[PDB]
Amino acid sequence: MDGVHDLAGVQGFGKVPHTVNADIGPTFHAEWEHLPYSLMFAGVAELGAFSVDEVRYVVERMEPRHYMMTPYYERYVIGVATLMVEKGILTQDELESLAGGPFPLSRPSESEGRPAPVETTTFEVGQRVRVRDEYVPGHIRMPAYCRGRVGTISHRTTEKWPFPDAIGHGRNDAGEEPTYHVKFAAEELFGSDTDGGSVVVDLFEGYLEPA
Amino acid sequence: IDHPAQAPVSDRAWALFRALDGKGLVPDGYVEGWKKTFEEDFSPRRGAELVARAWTDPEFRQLLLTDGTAAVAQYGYLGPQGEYIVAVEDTPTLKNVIVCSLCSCTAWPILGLPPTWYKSFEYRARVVREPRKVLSEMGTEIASDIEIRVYDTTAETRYMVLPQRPAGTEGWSQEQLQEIVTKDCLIGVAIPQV
Ligand SMILES: [Fe+3]
Ligand SMILES: [Zn+2]
Repeated sequence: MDGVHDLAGVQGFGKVPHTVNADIGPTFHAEWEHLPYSLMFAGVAELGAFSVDEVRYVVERMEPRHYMMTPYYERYVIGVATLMVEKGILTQDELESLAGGPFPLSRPSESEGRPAPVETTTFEVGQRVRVRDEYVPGHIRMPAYCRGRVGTISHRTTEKWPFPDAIGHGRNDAGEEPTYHVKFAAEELFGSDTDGGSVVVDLFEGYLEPA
Repeated sequence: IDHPAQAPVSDRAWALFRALDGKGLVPDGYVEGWKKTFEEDFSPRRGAELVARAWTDPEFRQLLLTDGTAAVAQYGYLGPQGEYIVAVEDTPTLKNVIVCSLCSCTAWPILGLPPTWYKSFEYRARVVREPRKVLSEMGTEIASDIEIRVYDTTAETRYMVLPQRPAGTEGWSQEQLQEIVTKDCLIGVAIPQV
């Protein structure tokens, strides 16, 4: 999904709020901040209600201005709450009564997702591949800066995982695929408007094609 | 003629919890237990130990670079969001930096939970395109002739940078060497200093 969350390459942002090795203080700076990761694991691991991929996608489904104005831990409170409601575990009403106020949720999914490709290519380290120039309205773990671009595989995982585009929508056809570390020259991705050297992206097999 | 509202976040957060726990859905002590883990077990001190061992043990360094999961498994430091580990090595001509441009993906069990600056839109947008400028602003100057490689954590691999051992650490024990390996050295934005 070509949403506002796909930020890499966006211009206009100012300084990163950090000097190296500055004291970061505690893990949690506010008393509710541990709740979104805890309750996400309760849903994944205790209730078996949704997968981690579904949590990434529901945060991508927040309305774009609401995503942009919400701090990180709060996006996961809204995210996990939306999946409880969508999964029929909670209702928005009871959340608002307990919150004593409006609890807006993420927007409904506009896509049913896509199955894992039935037939794919195993690639080898050192091979040149292209990231498929494809547009996917549901969840996908391909940042738009590398769509259609050319790079070299530097690693193939020894492990395999369900395809994000299917499991991030709770589909039963997610299969499993290895992913590949694909190295891109910085100028392949941002022409002369970059000061870096190379970018490595970890891409599922189904996103790639030879050449 | 043709002419969002939210309760305070703390009230929404506690409401979500109270709604689940009421319904018998949250185990006793479950949330508190996770808070402890996130606070106490997921630690950049673990990543620093893996770096001081690689710096003093060439064979362990090669294992960390060829099968990072096996090398972390020797210490038992694998865990949620740190199940498939790949270590990336800095050399005299190459500086590696990690980001999750799409959200925040971090090797939790060995680097600790991501700091707020790593999760910022500023870091997520800018470090993939102008990593030399971003690191310079944060206080790390990388000479023009050193390649910078950014690893964008987009799938299940969780990364840790293996920085260069500084000059001047000759005869240093592993305990002394662990001390100069900070959280920021492991993300790739700081260079370890003597
Ligand atoms: Fe992430
Ligand atoms: Zn009007």
